[PDB]
Amino acid sequence: GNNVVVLGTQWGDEGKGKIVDLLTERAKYVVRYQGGHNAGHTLVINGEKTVLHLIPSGILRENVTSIIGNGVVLSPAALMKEMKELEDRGIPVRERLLLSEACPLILDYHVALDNAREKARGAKAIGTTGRGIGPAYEDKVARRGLRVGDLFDKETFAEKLKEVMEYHNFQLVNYYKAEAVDYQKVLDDTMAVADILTSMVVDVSDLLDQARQRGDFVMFEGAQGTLLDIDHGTYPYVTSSNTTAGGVATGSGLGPRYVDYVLGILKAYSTRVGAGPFPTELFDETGEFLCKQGNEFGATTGRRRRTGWLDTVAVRRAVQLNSLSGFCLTKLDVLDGLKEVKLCVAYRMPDGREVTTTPLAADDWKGVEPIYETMPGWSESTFGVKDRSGLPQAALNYIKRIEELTGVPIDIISTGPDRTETMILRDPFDA
Amino acid sequence: GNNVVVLGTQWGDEGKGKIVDLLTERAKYVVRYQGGHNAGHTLVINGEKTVLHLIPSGILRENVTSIIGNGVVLSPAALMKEMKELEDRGIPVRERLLLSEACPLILDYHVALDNAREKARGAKAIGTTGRGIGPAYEDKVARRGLRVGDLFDKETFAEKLKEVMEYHNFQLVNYYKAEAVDYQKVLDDTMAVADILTSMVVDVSDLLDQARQRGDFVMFEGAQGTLLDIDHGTYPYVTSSNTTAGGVATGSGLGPRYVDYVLGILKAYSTRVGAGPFPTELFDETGEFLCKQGNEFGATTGRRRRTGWLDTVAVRRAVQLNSLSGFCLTKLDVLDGLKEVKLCVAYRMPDGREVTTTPLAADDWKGVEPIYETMPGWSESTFGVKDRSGLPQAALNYIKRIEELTGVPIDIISTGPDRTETMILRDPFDA
Ligand SMILES: O=c1[nH]cnc2c1ncn2[C@@H]1O[C@H](COP(=O)(O)O)[C@@H](O)[C@H]1O
Ligand SMILES: O=c1[nH]cnc2c1ncn2[C@@H]1O[C@H](COP(=O)(O)O)[C@@H](O)[C@H]1O
Ligand SMILES: O=CN(O)CC(=O)O
Ligand SMILES: O=CN(O)CC(=O)O
Ligand SMILES: [Mg+2]
Ligand SMILES: [Mg+2]
Repeated sequence: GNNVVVLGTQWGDEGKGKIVDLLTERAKYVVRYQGGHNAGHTLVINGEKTVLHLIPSGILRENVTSIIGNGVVLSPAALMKEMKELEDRGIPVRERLLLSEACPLILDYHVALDNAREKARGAKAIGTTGRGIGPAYEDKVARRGLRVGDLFDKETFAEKLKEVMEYHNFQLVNYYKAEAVDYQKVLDDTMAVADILTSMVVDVSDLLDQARQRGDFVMFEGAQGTLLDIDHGTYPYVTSSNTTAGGVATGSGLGPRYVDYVLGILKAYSTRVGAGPFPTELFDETGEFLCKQGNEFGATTGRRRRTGWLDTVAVRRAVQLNSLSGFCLTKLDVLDGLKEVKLCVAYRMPDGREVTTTPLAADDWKGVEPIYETMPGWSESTFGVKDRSGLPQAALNYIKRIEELTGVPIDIISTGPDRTETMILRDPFDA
Repeated sequence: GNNVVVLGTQWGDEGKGKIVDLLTERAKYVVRYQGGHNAGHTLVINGEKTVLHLIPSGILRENVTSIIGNGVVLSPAALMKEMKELEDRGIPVRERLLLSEACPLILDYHVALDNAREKARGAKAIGTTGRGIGPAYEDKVARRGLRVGDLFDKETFAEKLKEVMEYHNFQLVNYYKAEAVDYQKVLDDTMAVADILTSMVVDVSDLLDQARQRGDFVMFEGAQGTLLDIDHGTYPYVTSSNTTAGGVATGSGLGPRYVDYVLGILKAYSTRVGAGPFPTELFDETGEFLCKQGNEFGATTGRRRRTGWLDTVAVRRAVQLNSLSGFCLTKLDVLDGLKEVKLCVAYRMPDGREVTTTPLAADDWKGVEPIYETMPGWSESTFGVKDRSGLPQAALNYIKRIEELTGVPIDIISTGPDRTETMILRDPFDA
């Protein structure tokens, strides 16, 4: 279909960036609809690596107009930093990136608050990325936060900013007993980038409606993953935005009925960065192996990511919440050389019940235990394989089992970081 | 189609309650996906009036299971108050209402904060309903708010509540210099209703997935309206939730690809309660006439609603954002006896440009002027008319013009408050 959504079926870090970059070859637009610079998408072409955070993953393509939709919490500093870096590498960001005037703005005080709140939670800290995502959304929802459209009147913006920072500073100093963020510095740093940022502003929803009517191929790029959803995730150990497919329409302005295909990116095993329930977590040599082999460190914080087995119970919630059309299996090659491989097929509740559904809030995951189906591993190297026939039968089996367990076809398989180490069984734009 | 969404194409108060109640005759479920008790839906059967706020509008039907989805901010007090009232009138709420454990909880401190913030904004006050909606969402998004699922452990809930109220109380007393809300009272009032409330809890997304697979008729009932959207509305003069169709999936957990029909409720003229831009606002005798004839006072606050002409520019944004399938024209009879009737067809921007698109944030609506198309009125009474032929040609024309201007068919026309004073040209469940 024309409008293809690419999102994380687990807890983020499933490999969305690589897949957006890969599939945008025929796209006219790529849209970010939620999150901020907490995301960290890694693209690799001919061995050249690009790590994006706030900038959409279709930026390496001349033919694609990259869009940062209204759902996105925008940090002017993060933007300017990424733009320069990309520009210095020959990518003309200004020329191919558009942005929504509806996007809430992430300023330094948001990082202060984010830092204060995590400190205040002590050992019950969420393990957020320390980018001010949470506080930006709070301000958005309270209806006091600053948006891109406010920068269009530098005079009133200054006034509005003084008010908000006056607000937050009282709390930072008097309640949290932390350093106050200086108004002037924020005003100075922000006014130094306003013209560039305001030049990329576009009416994204109106633009998307027109593209829909023309039949342009559009790609919506998700940040984070399903179980980190603000509503449906393992609350409060979640991100502040709806990472699920409903955030596409709320975060871009495209009508919900215009989603033609939702591709769920599914990593061959599971990972989590930050605190939160995680049934299939592995603390043994296998967990270590998965981390080392999959180079599991957050592209944004460098934090070591918790590893474990693929969880079909959790993934089934993802199928459900997102109305998945197909999956893209990623990092399968990381499983090379394992004697056996395990898929969680059900949960053993603390009361003794065996369930195939997931708890909602973090608390309700307390003593939940994973029930597995152990399958044979494979010694053959799957790395960079571009065709199924190059996959060993054990590997093909693992694939089929995941499909059976979920009822959703694995349409694409990624065998390495590079754009080409991939096999597309079915193209979402053709489906 | 099986899953029909009913929402407000304007600024809320378009007549959604009556339409949900009307169309649920064949429905298995009715779901609220956003808002709280700020909404005020009025049902009228055989002259008997029911005003709902938090309870879904399919509650007068034995065959329909009413659902309050996760997107909804839930006030235990509001619930218990409505339940009793309905129960006393022979409607067994407990038996036909289910609710999400994901729903954030609205407690007294949220109303305190809501009151404090509006006072603090002085004359720039949003004109919120004073129900704590905003603060509940802030807490949700910050990841510190209490949800229905927390009530499942009365011990830890008490602890969690002490923390949050400790948090908010510091600000209420030290920053706002307002009365502190007592922890014990909140704990007492909440613990007095926990068993009833926890008894209605269900896994709504899992339930909705199963209904989808069976082919059950589902109705999603929207609160507020499009231009009050937290993202796309006339920010900051908006409500804190996405009132647009994308909130259906985020607020219920149903996959976005499962919306089969979106019915936009469109009132024959416009109204707004609370502050905010409003191009076609009428401050003349005609505005008065519209208020009196349409009994325009908020079903929740009793506040007089600002009136004006139907705005096709604004309504076109609604079409776009929600992927409208058809409209339901409401209160047409309120226009009876007008010499002439006006439809805004474009905007005259402050710089001189004539535009057919709407500004985003409130500020950008500053000196925008409405450009009209004046059509003949009608002296004939349209009240209670159940068939087109009973409509005068002028009235039929007004209808057709709205369709031409928007490109969306008016599938249902309401001619009075009663469930029957309606003509269904096309049924969303059949479409
Ligand atoms: O893009 C990401 N990938 C994976 N986990 C993430 C990502 N962004 C945030 N998280 C996790 O989401 C939670 C909240 O972080 P926040 O998004 O900084 O507020 C923490 O568990 C983070 O580690
Ligand atoms: O259900 C409603 N109908 C119409 N306007 C509403 C409704 N709920 C809230 N508003 C308006 O939305 C804005 C914010 O109010 P809040 O929803 O109390 O936070 C104010 O303009 C309210 O008057
Ligand atoms: O790619 C994003 N990361 O995994 C988030 C982090 O580093 O915390
Ligand atoms: O039906 C809801 N109202 O119009 C809101 C209010 O009374 O303010
Ligand atoms: Mg990442
Ligand atoms: Mg109402």
